[PDB]
Amino acid sequence: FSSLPSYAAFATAQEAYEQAVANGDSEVVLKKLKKSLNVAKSEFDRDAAMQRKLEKMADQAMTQMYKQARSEDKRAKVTSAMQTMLFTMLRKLDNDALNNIINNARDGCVPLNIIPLTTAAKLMVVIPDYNTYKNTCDGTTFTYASALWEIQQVVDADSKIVQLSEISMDNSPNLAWPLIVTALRAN
Amino acid sequence: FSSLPSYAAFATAQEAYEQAVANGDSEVVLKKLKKSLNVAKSEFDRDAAMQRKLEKMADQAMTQMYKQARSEDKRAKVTSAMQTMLFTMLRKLDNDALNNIINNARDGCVPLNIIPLTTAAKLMVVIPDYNTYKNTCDGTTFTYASALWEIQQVVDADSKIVQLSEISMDNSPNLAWPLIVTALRANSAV
Amino acid sequence: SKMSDVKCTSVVLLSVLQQLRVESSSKLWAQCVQLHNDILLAKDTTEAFEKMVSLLSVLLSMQGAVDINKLCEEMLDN
Amino acid sequence: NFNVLFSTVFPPTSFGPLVRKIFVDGVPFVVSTGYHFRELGVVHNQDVNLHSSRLSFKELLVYAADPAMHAASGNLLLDKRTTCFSVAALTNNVAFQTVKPGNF
RNA sequence: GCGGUAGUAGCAUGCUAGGGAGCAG
RNA sequence: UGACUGCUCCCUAGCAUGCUACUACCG
Repeated sequence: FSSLPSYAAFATAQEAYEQAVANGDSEVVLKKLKKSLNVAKSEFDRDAAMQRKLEKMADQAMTQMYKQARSEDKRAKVTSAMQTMLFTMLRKLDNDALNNIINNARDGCVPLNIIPLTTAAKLMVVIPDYNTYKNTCDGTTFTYASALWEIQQVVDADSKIVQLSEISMDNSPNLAWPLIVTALRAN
Repeated sequence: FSSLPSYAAFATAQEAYEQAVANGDSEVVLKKLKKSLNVAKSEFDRDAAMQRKLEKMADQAMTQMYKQARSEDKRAKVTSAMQTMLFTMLRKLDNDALNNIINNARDGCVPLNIIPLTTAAKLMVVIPDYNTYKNTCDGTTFTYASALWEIQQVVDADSKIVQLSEISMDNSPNLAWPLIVTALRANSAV
Repeated sequence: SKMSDVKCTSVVLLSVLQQLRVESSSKLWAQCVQLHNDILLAKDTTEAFEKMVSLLSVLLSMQGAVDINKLCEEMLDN
Repeated sequence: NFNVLFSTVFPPTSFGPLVRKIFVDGVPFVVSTGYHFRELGVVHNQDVNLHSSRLSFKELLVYAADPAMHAASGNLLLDKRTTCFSVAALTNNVAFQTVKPGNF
């Protein structure tokens, strides 16, 4: 704390008294010098701690306000944060069935109900283009979620039944394409 | 802190004493200066301390009385709210059936569990599944508590209207099953 | 380490599903809660994975909901 | 000990608070002025006034905590989810409450 | 020459009051 | 929508006590 007038006064008094004492002198001069020195020393010493307490208190207050602002900010982005985190962990898991269904949904082939686990029960998906049908459906079997399923019904956007033999490269582009395959889980 | 009653005397004595010191007079005037200034500062000390104590005492008293006033205001508003709630719920007592069953008592006292059982106008039934449904409220009118009730509305756990034509054995697994049935007292109260 | 990862992922997935107002459909919410509670009690790491597939199918079969493709182009899921 | 054994014969709708009608500035109320315990028998209140002027704060507090008015100003309820005795429903809807998962 | 008293500053000790959090039945 | 107890840690404010220090009064 060397930026206060009290420090300047105390330093000048210290220098004057020290020089006078080192020069050598009587008792009355020493007494007068110390009576004029100690008041300035106390004046300096009070502020020397008051300033420190003020500075640390200000630092703590700024810390607390930063923490409050950050918490208020954080509690307002939870949906996006959670979605990003979930997909990061889904990457890190690295499973074949999960990767299969995520890529299928990313290209457009999403399911319509909860995927069953038993050797029975119906599953319905939507196939929006011929390329997805070429990749997944070949023959009369269906490969989805790293499993095997058996096609039993095909329905178009007009809800008319389409037989499996109908679908072909050039024979397809005269149809309502968002097909709906309903299959059951092969053993 | 600058216009205290003793401030004038203290400052005037200090100024006069320091002028005498600056006059370069003998040591007796210096001793008188020192004594007078010492006693002046000593008397200024308590005048500067007691006032500061008193101000803080007064501030504490003001704060306490303000919070007391706020507490009284809150009490008044909660009293008004409770009175309003009681007088609002009073207006649905059906004061003819209640009077009819009160007068039959031999001294005016009746169990509380039989007041809704004999004077209520509406009945609500919660049904877990279809097997329980077909044994309790099958059809459009059923009997319970020695009275006849007729159905008025049926909703599901999601609070959406459900028609009785689709509450069947085949269509049972397609409903949010905690069904709620509402009926009215027939021939009696509503 | 392959089991705690799937349990944490299941917790995050259930939180994401709850954020999308799924508990406004009692049957779907009951099924999701059952699956989530069953995953956390698993002991072997095959049943947990099939239940995880079943639970993720619920989120995937909601068209508007989220953007699978944007959330896959942010140096995220492949 | 004897009351516990003997109370299993009598109907279960005759137990609980006993209510009656009192008048406050000419309007009728319904308040509880006793109890019928399965163990302690019949108990009657000692300070009950039928006709009274406008009531104070503690009387409001006492009358707002009694289940008598709430039960008497509600609908009948028959709940088949549980086997415990049911009294009344305070609203026209049934509330379903869920529990959310944790944060990671 | 020693002690007493009156303010002022720093430090330590135990309570009361307010706020935030953790565990257990 | 958030019960009754018990224990512990952290931060601030006040009170009481003690230690040291600086001036001043008194003998």
